Amino acid sequence: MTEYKLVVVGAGGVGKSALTIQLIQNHFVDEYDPTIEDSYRKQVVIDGETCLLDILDTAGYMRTGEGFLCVFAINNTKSFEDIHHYREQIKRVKDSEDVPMVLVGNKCDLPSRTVDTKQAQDLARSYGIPFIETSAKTRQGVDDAFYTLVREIRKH
Ligand SMILES: Nc1nc2c(ncn2[C@@H]2O[C@H](COP(=O)(O)OP(=O)(O)O)[C@@H](O)[C@H]2O)c(=O)[nH]1
Ligand SMILES: [Ca+2]
Ligand code: NA
Repeated sequence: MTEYKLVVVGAGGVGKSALTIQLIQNHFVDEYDPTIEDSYRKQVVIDGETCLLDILDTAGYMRTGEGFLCVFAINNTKSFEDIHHYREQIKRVKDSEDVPMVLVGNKCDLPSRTVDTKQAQDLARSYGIPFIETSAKTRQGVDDAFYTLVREIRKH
């Protein structure tokens, strides 16, 4: 089956690990060593196509990434501001302005939202990529986030 090399990036504490573990292990991790950077495998069916996801969970194989999740936390304006810095890195590492990518706004279950949906959507539109609100806690949008990225790779 087709192997998709996915990579999760973003500021520290946005939920990169929590999203990866929730997708794969199907549980919400209370805490994850911020210094652990490793890849995790996951067999999955997307639109009737079975495939293996090789998900590199980065910590603050990178270059071989076929698709990237740019994650920020909706209760963290700084992490949202950091997004551009991460997208530009991916552009340079892949030597391409058109890399498969999705903007993820995590922790959408928290009431202390400081980054509006409209604000995040506009940024996604400026990048020409999909935007997806997620919660590693409740599982909202988690599958959709990774699956949409696979779909973006298929287009490319
Ligand atoms: N409420 C809430 N907390 C989250 C969510 N995702 C991650 N966290 C918390 O944020 C902290 C750091 O998450 P982590 O996965 O390590 O983010 P990372 O540093 O980018 O890998 C942990 O204490 C998690 O419990 C979420 O969707 N909702
Ligand atoms: Ca982590
Ligand atoms: Na790293």
